[PDB]
Amino acid sequence: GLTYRIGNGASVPISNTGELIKGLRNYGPYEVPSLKYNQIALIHNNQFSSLINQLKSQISSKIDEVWHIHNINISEFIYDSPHFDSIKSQVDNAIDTGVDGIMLVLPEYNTPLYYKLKSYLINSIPSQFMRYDILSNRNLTFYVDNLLVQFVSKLGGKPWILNVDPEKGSDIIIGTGATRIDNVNLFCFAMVFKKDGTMLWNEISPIVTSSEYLTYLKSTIKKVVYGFKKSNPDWDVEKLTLHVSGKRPKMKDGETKILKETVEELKKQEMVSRDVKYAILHLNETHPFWVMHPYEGTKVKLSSKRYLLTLLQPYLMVTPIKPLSVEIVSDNWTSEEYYHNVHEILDEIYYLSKMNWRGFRSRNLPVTVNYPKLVAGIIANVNRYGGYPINPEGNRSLQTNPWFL
Amino acid sequence: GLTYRIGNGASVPISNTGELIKGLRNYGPYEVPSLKYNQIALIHNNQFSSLINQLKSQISSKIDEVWHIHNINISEFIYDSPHFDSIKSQVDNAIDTGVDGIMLVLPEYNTPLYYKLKSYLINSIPSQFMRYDILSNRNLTFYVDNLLVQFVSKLGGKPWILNVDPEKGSDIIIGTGATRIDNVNLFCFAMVFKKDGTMLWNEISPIVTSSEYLTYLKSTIKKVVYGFKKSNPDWDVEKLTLHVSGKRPKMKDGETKILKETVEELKKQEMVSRDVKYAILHLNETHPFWVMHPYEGTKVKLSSKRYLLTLLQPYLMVTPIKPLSVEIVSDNWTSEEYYHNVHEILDEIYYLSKMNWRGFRSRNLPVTVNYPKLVAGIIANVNRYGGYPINPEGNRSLQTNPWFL
DNA sequence: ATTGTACGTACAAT
DNA sequence: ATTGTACGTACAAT
DNA sequence: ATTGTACGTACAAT
DNA sequence: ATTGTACGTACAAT
Ligand SMILES: [Cl-]
Ligand SMILES: [Cl-]
Ligand SMILES: [Mg+2]
Ligand SMILES: [Mg+2]
Repeated sequence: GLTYRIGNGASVPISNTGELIKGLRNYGPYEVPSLKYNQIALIHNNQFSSLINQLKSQISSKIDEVWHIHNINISEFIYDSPHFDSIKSQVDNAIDTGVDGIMLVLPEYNTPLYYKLKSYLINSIPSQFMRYDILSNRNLTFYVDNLLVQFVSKLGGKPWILNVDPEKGSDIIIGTGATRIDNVNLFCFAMVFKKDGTMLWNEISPIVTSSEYLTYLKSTIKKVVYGFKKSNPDWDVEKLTLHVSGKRPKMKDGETKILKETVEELKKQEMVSRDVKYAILHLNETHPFWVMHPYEGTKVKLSSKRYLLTLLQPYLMVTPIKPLSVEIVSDNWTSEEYYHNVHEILDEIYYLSKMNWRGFRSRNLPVTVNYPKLVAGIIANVNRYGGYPINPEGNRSLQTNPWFL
Repeated sequence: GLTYRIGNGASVPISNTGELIKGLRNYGPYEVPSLKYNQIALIHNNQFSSLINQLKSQISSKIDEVWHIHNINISEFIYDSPHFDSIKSQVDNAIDTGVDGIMLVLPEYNTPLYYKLKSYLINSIPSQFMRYDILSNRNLTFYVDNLLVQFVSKLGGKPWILNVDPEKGSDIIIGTGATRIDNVNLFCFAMVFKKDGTMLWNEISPIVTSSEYLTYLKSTIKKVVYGFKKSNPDWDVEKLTLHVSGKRPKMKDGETKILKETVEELKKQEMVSRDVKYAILHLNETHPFWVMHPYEGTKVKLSSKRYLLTLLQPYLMVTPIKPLSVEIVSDNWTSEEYYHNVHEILDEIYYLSKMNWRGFRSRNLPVTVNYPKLVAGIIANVNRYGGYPINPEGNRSLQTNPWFL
C-alpha cells in the first residue's frame, strides 16, 4: 500500500518507524535543507553539563548520519539567569555570529517565558525548544530522534513525502477555516498543500471578532492562493479541494456561500484554471469508538454528501477508532464523475492523515486539519501571554516553513 | 459459525435457503405440528380454477414432503361474493366440518375486509391469507415455499431453531415495550423467548392512552412472566435479559425505574431466581449506512453502556448496513463479569436476528424486535377498521402460537 | 517545550 | 451510588 | 394479504 | 436548482 518517499528515489512502508529511520540513514531525507552558515546555536544555562554534551553529540552525529546534512558545527551560548532579558541576550548573540537555527534549552515549565521567547524566535530564525528537566528523564535516543524530524523541517528540509499516484487526487488542497481563541475572538487560516502532503504556502488573519469571520475567511484564502500562485507561477490548478475545519462561528450556509464565491473570484482572476473542478469539504473529528487492519482506510457513506473515515487511533480486546466526518458542502462535479471523485478525495484525506513532521510516528489526522491546530495553539497563547505578534504576511520564511511544529 | 437445527438432529448453515429447504426434505422440521383433524380448509371464490388446483397440489405435496406432515387432506369451500358475510359463512362452514387451519384466498387488495376477516380468524383458528391477483403473478414454487413456513408455524410447528451454546446467553429474553397506533393511543407488549429463538409466551395490553403507559407496561410484563412460569414450572430463570423497543412515550428514566421495579417484584414473587442476573437493554434501529462478511456480527462499543451491532441489510460498490443500537440502561452485573456479559448479550442479539418464521430468508432483525412490530401492525389496523379485538389473555392458542406472522 | 499514550486518584455532576 | 472528566506520574516510542 | 428488494417518476421541501 | 421522499411496477427469492 502507501509508502513514504525519501532520498535517492527510495521509498519505505508506512507504519514502521524502524524502517523509516533506517531508510534515512541509507538514503537520506527526501530533501536536505539548504543552509547559509552550516552553523547551529545551542543555548542553555547548564555550562559543562554532561547531559548537554551527550545531547550535542547525538544531535551532531544524527544531523550528519541520519539527515545527511554535512559540515555542521554547533556553537554554545550560556545565559546566566532563566528570565526573558537574559535569554534574549544570548539569542541575539547567537544571531549576530551567524547561525541557521537556534536550539534553546529551558530549565522548567514556564508558560509566559516560553511563549514570549518562542514568538520572538519565530519572528527571527528557525528554532527548537527543549526542557532540561524533561530531557533529564527521557531516553535520549528517542528524544533526539523525533526532535530532529521537526527541527530539520523547520530549517526547510523535507524529511519524507507521501508516495501517491500523480494522476489521482487534487492538484492542491487548501486547509482553511478559523479557530476561536475565546468566546468572541478568532483568527482565520488557509494552508496550501500538495497531494504528497508538503505545505506550499500559509496565511493567517489577524485576531478579529466573530462578527468579522466571513470577511477575513475570504480574504485569507485569496491571500494564500495569491502567494501559492506567485511562488508557483507555472502550476495550472485544475483539481482543487478545500478542507474546512476548526471551532468557528456556526454560519454553515453563509460560510459555504462565501467559500463558493471565493473559488469563483479566483477563477475569474485566473488564479486557478477556468475549468477547475473543485469540492468544498467539512472535516470534523467525531466521538471515538471501539471495535470489540480491517479498518485501516475504510470509507463509510452516510448520505450522498456525508461520509466517515475510520482512522485508527495510535495506541499501544478493542480496536480504537478516531473517526473523521467528511461532508461535501459544495462541488461542481458532474453526476457521471461524482462517486469516482468521492473515492479520490476520501483516499486523499486518508493519505494526508499519514503525514506528520512533528516526529516519526504518524498522527493519523490529516495535515490539513492537524497543522492549523498547531498554529492555533501558538497564536492563542502568544495572545494570552502578550508575546510578539506573528504575521506571516511579507515574511517568506513564515509563509513557507513549518514554524508551528 | 451459526447453524439452524432442524429435525432428526440435523443442522444446516445459515444464510443458505437452498440447503435449508433441502435439509427439511431430508430430515424434517425441528418439530412437526400436532394436529387433531389432519384437515386443512382452502377457502376461495375461484371454483374449478386451474391455478387453485396447482396451488393445492404444491401445498399438499410440500406439506407431506418438506414438512413431513403426513395424511393431510385439503377440503375446499366456495364463497359466492367477495364480502364479509359471504366469506364468513364459508369460514364457519369450514370450522363446523373440523379443520386444523384455514387458507383463505381473497381476490384483491381490500384493507377493511382483510382486517375484519383476519381478526375473526385469529380469534377462531390458525389461518393463512392469500391474494389471488398477486398469486396469479408470481413464481408459484417460491410463493408456496415461504407461505408454508409461516402456516406450519401458525399451526404450532417449529420449522427450525438456532443452534446456540446452551452454556452462553440468557435463560429467557423478554421483548417488551409499547407501540403507538396514533399520537395518543398505544398498547404494551411482552414476549418471552428462549435463546434458541422460540417464543414461549405472549401478552399484549388493551389499547390505552399514553398517560397509562407505565402502569400497563409493568402489568403486561408481569402477566407474560406468570404465563411463562405456569407453562414452564420447573424452569429456574437465573439469566434474564429485557429487550425494550417500540415507538413509545419518552419517559426513559421513569421507564427504566419501573422495569427495574418489575424485575425486583418478580424476584420477590419467586417467578425468577432470587440470585437472577439481569440486564435491561434498549434496542433501536438507527439510520442505515454503507461501507464503500467483514461486518457479519461486528460489535461496536460507543461507551461503557452504548453499543452498535452492524447487521447486514438483506439485499441483492457499497455494502449496506442496518445498524442496531443497543444500550444497557440497567443491570445487576458485577464489574468482573460485566464485559464478558456484554459480549454474550450482543452475540445473543445477533443470533436472534437470524430467526424469522415468516419465510426462509432471514430478516436480519432480532425476533424480540421484529415480532412485536408484526403484532403492532395487526392490532393497529384491527382498531382502525373496527374488526374483532384480539385479547390473548385466557386464550392459550394466542399466547403460544405465532398468529402474527 | 521531542512527542504521545495509559492509568491511578481525585472530584464533578446527576 | 454512578458515570463522565480531570489532573497528576509514569513511561513508551525504533 | 408468501415476502422483500430495486427503481422509475413523481412531488415535497429549501 | 437540489436533495430527500413517495408512490407506483417490476420482479427476485432456492
Ligand atoms: Cl474502552
Ligand atoms: Cl447508497
Ligand atoms: Mg514543536
Ligand atoms: Mg403473514
